[PDB]
Amino acid sequence: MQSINFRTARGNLSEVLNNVEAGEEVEITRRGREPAVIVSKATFEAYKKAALDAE
Repeated sequence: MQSINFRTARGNLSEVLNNVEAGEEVEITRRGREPAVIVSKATFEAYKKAALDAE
């Protein structure tokens, strides 16, 4: 699941990364605070990398 509150993220990070590796983009939302996204490093490094232009 790609939406997970703060309490559900830390309370279960073990499973959280397991499914990230697998690899879901998991979103860690907090009460009043901006939303986050935990995605596998391997993958974001590629999102980031494609960011290329114009070479």
